Amino acid sequence: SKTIIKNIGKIVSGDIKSPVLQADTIVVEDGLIAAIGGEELMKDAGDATIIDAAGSTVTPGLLDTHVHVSGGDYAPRQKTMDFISSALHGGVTTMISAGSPHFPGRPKDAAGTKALAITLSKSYYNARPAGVKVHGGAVILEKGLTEEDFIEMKKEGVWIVGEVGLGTIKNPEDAAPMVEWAHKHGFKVQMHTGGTSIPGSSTVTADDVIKTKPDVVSHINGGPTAISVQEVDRIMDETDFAMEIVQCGNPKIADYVARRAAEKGQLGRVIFGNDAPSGTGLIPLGILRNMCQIASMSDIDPEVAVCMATGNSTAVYGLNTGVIAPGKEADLIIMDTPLGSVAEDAMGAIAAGDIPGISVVLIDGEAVVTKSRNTPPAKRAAKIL
Amino acid sequence: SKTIIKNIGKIVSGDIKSPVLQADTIVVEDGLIAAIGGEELMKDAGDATIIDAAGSTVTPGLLDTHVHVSGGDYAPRQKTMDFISSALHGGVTTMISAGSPHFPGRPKDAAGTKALAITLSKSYYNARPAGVKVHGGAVILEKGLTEEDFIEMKKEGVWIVGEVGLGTIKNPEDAAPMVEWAHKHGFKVQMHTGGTSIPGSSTVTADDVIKTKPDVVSHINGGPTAISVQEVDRIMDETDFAMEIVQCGNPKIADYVARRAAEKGQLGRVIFGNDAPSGTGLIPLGILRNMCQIASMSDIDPEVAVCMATGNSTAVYGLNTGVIAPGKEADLIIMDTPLGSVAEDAMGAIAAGDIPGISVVLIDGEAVVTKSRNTPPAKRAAKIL
Amino acid sequence: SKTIIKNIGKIVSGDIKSPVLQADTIVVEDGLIAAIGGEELMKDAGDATIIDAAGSTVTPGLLDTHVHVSGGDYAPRQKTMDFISSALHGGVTTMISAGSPHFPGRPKDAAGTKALAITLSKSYYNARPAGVKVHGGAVILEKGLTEEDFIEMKKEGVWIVGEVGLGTIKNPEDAAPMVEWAHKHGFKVQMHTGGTSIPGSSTVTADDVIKTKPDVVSHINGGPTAISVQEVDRIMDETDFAMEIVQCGNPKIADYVARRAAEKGQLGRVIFGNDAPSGTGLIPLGILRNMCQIASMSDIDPEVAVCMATGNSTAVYGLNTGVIAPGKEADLIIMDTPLGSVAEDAMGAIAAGDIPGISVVLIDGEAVVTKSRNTPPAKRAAKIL
Amino acid sequence: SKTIIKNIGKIVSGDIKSPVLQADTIVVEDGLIAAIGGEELMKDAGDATIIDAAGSTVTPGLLDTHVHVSGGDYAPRQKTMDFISSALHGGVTTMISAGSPHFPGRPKDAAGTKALAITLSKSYYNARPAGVKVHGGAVILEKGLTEEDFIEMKKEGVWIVGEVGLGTIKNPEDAAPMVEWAHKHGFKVQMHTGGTSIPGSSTVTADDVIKTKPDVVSHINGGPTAISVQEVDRIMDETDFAMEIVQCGNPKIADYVARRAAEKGQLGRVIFGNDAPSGTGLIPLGILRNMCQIASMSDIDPEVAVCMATGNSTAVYGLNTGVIAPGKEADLIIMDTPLGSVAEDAMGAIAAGDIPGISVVLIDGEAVVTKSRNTPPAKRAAKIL
Ligand SMILES: [Cl-]
Ligand SMILES: [Cl-]
Ligand SMILES: [Cl-]
Ligand SMILES: [Cl-]
Ligand SMILES: [Fe+3]
Ligand SMILES: [Fe+3]
Ligand SMILES: [Fe+3]
Ligand SMILES: [Fe+3]
Ligand SMILES: [Zn+2]
Ligand SMILES: [Zn+2]
Ligand SMILES: [Zn+2]
Ligand SMILES: [Zn+2]
Repeated sequence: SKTIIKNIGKIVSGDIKSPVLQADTIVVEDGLIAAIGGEELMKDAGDATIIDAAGSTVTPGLLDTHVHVSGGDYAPRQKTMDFISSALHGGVTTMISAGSPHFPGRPKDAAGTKALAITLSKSYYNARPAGVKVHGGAVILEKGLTEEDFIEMKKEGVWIVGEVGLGTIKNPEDAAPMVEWAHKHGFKVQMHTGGTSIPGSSTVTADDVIKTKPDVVSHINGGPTAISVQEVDRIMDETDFAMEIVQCGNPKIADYVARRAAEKGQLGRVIFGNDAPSGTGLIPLGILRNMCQIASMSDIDPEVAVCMATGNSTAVYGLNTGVIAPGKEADLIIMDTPLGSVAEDAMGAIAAGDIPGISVVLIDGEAVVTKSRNTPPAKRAAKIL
Repeated sequence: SKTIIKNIGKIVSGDIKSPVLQADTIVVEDGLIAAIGGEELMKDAGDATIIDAAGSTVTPGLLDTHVHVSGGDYAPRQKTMDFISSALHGGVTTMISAGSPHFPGRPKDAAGTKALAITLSKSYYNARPAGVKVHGGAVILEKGLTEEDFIEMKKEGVWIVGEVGLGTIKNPEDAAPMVEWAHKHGFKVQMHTGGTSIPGSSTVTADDVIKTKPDVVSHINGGPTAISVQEVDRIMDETDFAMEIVQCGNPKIADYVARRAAEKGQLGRVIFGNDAPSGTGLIPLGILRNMCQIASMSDIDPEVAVCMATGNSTAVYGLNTGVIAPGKEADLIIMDTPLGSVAEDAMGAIAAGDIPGISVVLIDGEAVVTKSRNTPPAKRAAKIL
Repeated sequence: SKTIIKNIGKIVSGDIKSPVLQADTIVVEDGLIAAIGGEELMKDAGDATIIDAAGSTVTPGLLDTHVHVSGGDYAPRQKTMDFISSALHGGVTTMISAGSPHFPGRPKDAAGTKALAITLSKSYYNARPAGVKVHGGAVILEKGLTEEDFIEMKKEGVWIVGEVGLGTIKNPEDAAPMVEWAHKHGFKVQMHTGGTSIPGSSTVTADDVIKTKPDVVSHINGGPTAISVQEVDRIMDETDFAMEIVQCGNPKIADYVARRAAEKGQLGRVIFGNDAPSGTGLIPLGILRNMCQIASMSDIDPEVAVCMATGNSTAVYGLNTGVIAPGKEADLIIMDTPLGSVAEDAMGAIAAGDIPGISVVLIDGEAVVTKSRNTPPAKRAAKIL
Repeated sequence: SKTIIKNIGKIVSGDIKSPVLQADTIVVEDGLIAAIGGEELMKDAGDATIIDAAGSTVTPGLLDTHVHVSGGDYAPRQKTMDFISSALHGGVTTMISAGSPHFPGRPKDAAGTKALAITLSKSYYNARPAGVKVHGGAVILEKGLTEEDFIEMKKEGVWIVGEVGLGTIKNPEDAAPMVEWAHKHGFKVQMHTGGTSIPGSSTVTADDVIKTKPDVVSHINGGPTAISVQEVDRIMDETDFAMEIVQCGNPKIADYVARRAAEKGQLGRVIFGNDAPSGTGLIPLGILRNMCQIASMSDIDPEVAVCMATGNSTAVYGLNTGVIAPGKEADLIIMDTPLGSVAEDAMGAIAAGDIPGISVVLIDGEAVVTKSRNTPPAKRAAKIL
């Protein structure tokens, strides 16, 4: 099966190292990006499906690196149905679970936290809600977990540790040994960073992070309560861990992180999540909002903001997507400046603070959205011929 | 019925003329604020309910000036139950309907748009969801409405015109005459400002706004697509209309509006809404987020950010609330810096970009929240004795 | 637009005077039943859509004469989303509102009850949820309504009065004049019959019904509390009003009503509703269950039970549907005995107490269901070729 | 902690061996029934909570032995929120999971079905929705499960096998060995008995049941499609397994089973469930309706129908509740004839076919309902003094 997207005004690659591709044509074959170039690719198109981008912008499908899933497409935290479908219409094609703290009666012992992670991992792989690639089993560390539990979880398809600090495992002395077992058996590890619900140890320090050694510093701008700029500095300077900016966090610290990362050349490490469902709410346009806020308020190139939502995120998680390059999964968005925006194109809209209009979303090359029900309308909508 | 709130660390009034009150005790009598002062008000307490603010902050209950209600506490736009109850836990005690475009099969003729406005106006006055004061009937202007229709609507308790532009009445030549009739019969009038679903008339200009003469320029920072800075300049400089900053809008333009309003002495005109339910999502902490955003990013005193969410808004709508002053309705929040925040108090938290922890919320003096289920935890929680 | 259903094993007409049609082919043209006959009707089919009934049974689409709607497809009484599309998968193609007592903060004055009925009438005609024909505006009688109000409502498309007794109008002395105005202006009238919430007047008598003169005696078997058999006798014998058996009512009295009506030649007056959403629940297979219950427990022929759910109901309401006859609206079900049933066909299943499997549902000739998501599976499924 | 219920007009025990207790006073101590008797028990009450039954009826809290839970209080099958809370208002204080077929993306391998059962078992014991005792982890048998899997599940608190036939284990030849392992390690076993979704083997026979050896013959009257009377007779006569009559099943077969069980002395084996959520709907008054239907249509004493909903069910599952006897868990309903009913008391109402009014529900002696939101109003309401 073959699909060609033609007449592309701008291709944003999602790769921070070279964020724009000098090409106007993308060929998709058997769910993968096959070729990127010019009109020469249209000869020998055969019976391909043709999508006319009508001069608009193609980006990778967005990742939300911080979703609190609990099974299927219902969110108990805010009593919301169909929230994953809604996020897809905001461009989100892959979701990473940050753990399931809202699972009703969440099992908090070692066997229970394990069984829940296994359940959610298998269930989301069995059924992609609205076609979204949900990596749904992110184990919450609890006292009593052994190395064999991590071996068992890996056997059953679990490969993510959810926010360290959500369970009974909180201080680095207890966390580090488990994080070590996790890493030894192929897990990616997240860590809650910011204000906590405990009057004793109310915040999370750089030393905590440094000693625990997560792959991802979760909500570095707070969830929603932020760590100090002093601790931000130490995390940025003393580690190479991913620095996750979340929509449901502190915008001042988000700006600080973005600006300092630009100063220090650390933008490749910045990844976007929602941290929702949460007390804040549920925001299907959350990742686009992150991109618009960072680009429009923190003086980051909109193409680089796209990388923060896409390739930066898949780089940390080791996924074969989030980047427009041959061999990568064909998860793609066709978007434009929205009607009435001062901006001439999608990247211009992002830089101006306007959420772009999404026309088409592909997952594995298949059209799963042909007009977003959530974004404002694209000025130039893609047409599937 | 009498309630006394004692041991208050800071009183934020909601009145931009004097944002802080140098007092530590508040007396509530028969649903109204009766006295503001020192410990002398504790004399002859009697059977009064005593609330210990534990050295934290008292503000007015927040207004959301831009809610798209549709009956009760269910939002079809994002398939969300109990969203008003949720907003209450983010401090929202009064909501203004911006109209009901999501009402299923929304009647779009003159008789139908009127009937729906009357229905929702009466229904929300009959049943306050979770105790929230919802002004739920905001008529959407459609072709065929007469002055008599406005007289009838006023008789039946309707006094708000929802975002002009949501219905078939769009251009100023059609809108102006109806807004005249509305204003003649005691209505407050809202107007959609920014990008629209119309390709031909893609944006709403300042000329449109100046000609139509609404009381409120709805989502001046876009819903979510913003007008140009040049059009913002003109609305700010050529009118005295309220300028509504919404959570589901352009953050760059929100910053521009706030900073320019500060330079031009127009901060009293700025009011906060969510513009939700919408494509963006549903954000019960949305008004708090507006406050933190404007305070931490636009260099606005957090006390004045409170005014934008409270007294500025009730001033525009002529409501006897949103201000801590004798004779005003006793809608009050007790809040603090959240656990782990670098800030020492609630106002400090807001200026730092951290959502404050809400402990207690009163509506008409009655405790409707005793611990927020949505905000981070307050460092010092108020206790009802 | 033309559709032909061929290879029909049994046609059940919905007309109690002739419950079975000796034919095996139905032609639908422009949303209406055009012809019923044999294979000759297949000649020169041309571009026609062909549906192979696979030797199974065709019946009219079912009516639910007692639905408590409140706008769109959400039911606040039991916090249920998409209940109307669910009922469609139980074969329900038309719904009659019995009033909207669950509308949150339901307006209870004359002007409010009017405004709500107009709103719901218009909204449901604007948007058929899942394609279902919902007659959604059934005014609840309240003190203060005048004849001019009924004139206004009729002008705006309202033609139903909901259960008399749901509002402040309760006793026959107050009700009779209003019902008189209703009937004068072309309204159909329902009346609550059974146990009430008032300790003083705890029940409804035949005298009440005789004096009030509704078209439909709502929930004659109770909603859920039944009137006595003595009162049932008088309603059956002293009036010609429709006798509505509801799913959410008393099964002993349902049986009594069915058996006595058979004895007295009054089966044409028996009509089926759910009386849901209600305290009992929400039962999308409710009308089918009524048919199965009456056929299997009350010794009523299954074909006559079909009439009670279809033609008996549309006759009372004067709707051009519910009967398989030329010129009637092409609302049709193709159904069969369910897998594993002792019965050999759909009617046999109903008589045996087994809910039939629904394969196809047409509304105005368009396929809105091609396999029921709610019924057990049909042994022989219809196929659209 | 002590509670006394006084002024009771009738006590229905839930014990089929002695269905009525000739007493008017019940003492509850530390969550258990302490004593049953007369006025003498009111002596030296002290600080005991006193509940005045107002001359109405006390029964045990009802069981629903066939609930398809899937985590928390949301039901995906019918998109219903808060269904367990709703069932509590229908008197349901204990639920038995029949398995979780509706879990989104339900894991179907051995490891996954195990993980899911462990998760649900633990989660429902951690958090009782609305106070309801949910036995939530009922494993669905899948090919690949071993005796060791059952040892592991038992260790983690799982003790129920959900309907045999929901998963890849369908043939009695495959099921019997697994059911043996379950019984060896303390499990109670359910078995789907009725029409299936496999055309090849479309039903379940008595021989299937005899070979499999479940504890409960699930939905003996169909789910919703019934087995034949021929198979019913043999199950009744050749096994001593529990015969579950479900609300979402065939009423003719329900009547056949109840009547034949009365003739054969087998009423102690009859237990009640809903089989919901299901295609039929969600019926919070479903257990009450079961009692009303069997008492009013099948000539079963209403006190015996209560046993079928209570003590019969807890006997099968080995639970220390369902019966008013000293030492049993204090799960109790106070109920009456509903307003307007021909019946003078609660049992009379059930026999008459009228759902009784529930005033108070206790779980572990704690008042979880003080007025049912779902049943009609009790004539005489209990009052906590
Ligand atoms: Cl969190
Ligand atoms: Cl809008
Ligand atoms: Cl009712
Ligand atoms: Cl089932
Ligand atoms: Fe966190
Ligand atoms: Fe707008
Ligand atoms: Fe009724
Ligand atoms: Fe079953
Ligand atoms: Zn989180
Ligand atoms: Zn709006
Ligand atoms: Zn009713
Ligand atoms: Zn079942």
